[PDB]
Amino acid sequence: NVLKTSTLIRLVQLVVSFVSLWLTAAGFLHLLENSGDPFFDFGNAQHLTYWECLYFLMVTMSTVGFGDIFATTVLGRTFVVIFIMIFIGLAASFIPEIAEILGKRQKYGGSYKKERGKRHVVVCGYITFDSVSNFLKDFLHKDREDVDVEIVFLHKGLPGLELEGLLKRHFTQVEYFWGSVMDANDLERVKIQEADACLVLANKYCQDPDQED
Amino acid sequence: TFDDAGANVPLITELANDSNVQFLDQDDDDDPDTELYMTQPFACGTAFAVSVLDSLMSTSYFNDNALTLIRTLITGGATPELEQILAEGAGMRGGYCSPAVLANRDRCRVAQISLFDGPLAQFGQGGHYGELFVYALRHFGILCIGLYRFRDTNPSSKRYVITNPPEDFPLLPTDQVYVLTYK
Ligand SMILES: [Ca+2]
Repeated sequence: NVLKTSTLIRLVQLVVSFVSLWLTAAGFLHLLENSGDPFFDFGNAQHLTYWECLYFLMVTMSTVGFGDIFATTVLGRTFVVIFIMIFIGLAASFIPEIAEILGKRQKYGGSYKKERGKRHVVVCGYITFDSVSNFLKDFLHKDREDVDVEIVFLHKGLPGLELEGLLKRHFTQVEYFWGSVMDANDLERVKIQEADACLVLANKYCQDPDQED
Repeated sequence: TFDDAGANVPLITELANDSNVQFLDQDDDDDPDTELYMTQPFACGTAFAVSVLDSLMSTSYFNDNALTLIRTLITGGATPELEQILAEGAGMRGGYCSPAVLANRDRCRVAQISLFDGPLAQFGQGGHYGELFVYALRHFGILCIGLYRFRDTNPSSKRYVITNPPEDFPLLPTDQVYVLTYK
């Protein structure tokens, strides 16, 4: 019971059921080519290594097919024809679905680190490129006093490309974290006790002002 | 504020989502890893949520009469005859009744008795639960089934439940005792 998450069991099930079957088929193809065909008194034979069979099955599973290594026993060939019909069918799930699951990780996990000299403020609620840019443009404006406050965004979603760009431009005094102020763990991630203030922004253009309040 | 109060008024809150229990109270170190029954508001009895009933399915299969014991305590005595009478669609009928039936006007209730003053006070000053149990059942026909104690001693008003404490468990003069009593 070490694999807690549904996605982790799924992946590990996908990975291991791909490493098995691949290793297994390499052994079966290696047997069929190195034995030769029984129909031809084992005279028709081809001395592959097991590693050349692993390689050959990867270049056929991927449908690349160089043909630098290729099957030559009739049984072998057959097995390749059967194997292609299986592993085109296993293009449903496997490589695309493991890439999906392995990509669904959280980019903006982790914690703020509080220096002793710096102050910070935590900003949450409605966070978007337009609201953040309107906020930053006034909060860090040149006419404002030369205070050195860091701004920590906390929001329950992935930032859009233009917001990642804005955050990159200000990365010297701005941070963003995935999470919600509804969760006491996320309040610790952003070190809210040491924060100087917390700002809650509102979606002024929401479908119902009373639900936003 | 109620000057001629506040956090001293007794409350119970029916929660719809157990994890919102965090917000009912302060000085309580909230953590969403913690299942509802361990949280301070539930231990104080100020927070109820429907999830704590979900084991009653098991208890029925394994001991039907233990659910009928629950049903008779918590309803105050809603017998199968009353839900038959209600299913007839007339609503609760009733009027002055035979002394006969009135006999059932004596049932065990759960109740709270304080050990601050009164005959049992003695056990309060240093005694141990055990003694009380015995003295009570013996002299008053009263079972003691637990304590409701102040969480803070030395200063908030919050108290917590203690189901059936050990025989050698020390009492305080501020404790309240849950009891089953016939009068
Ligand atoms: Ca709390």
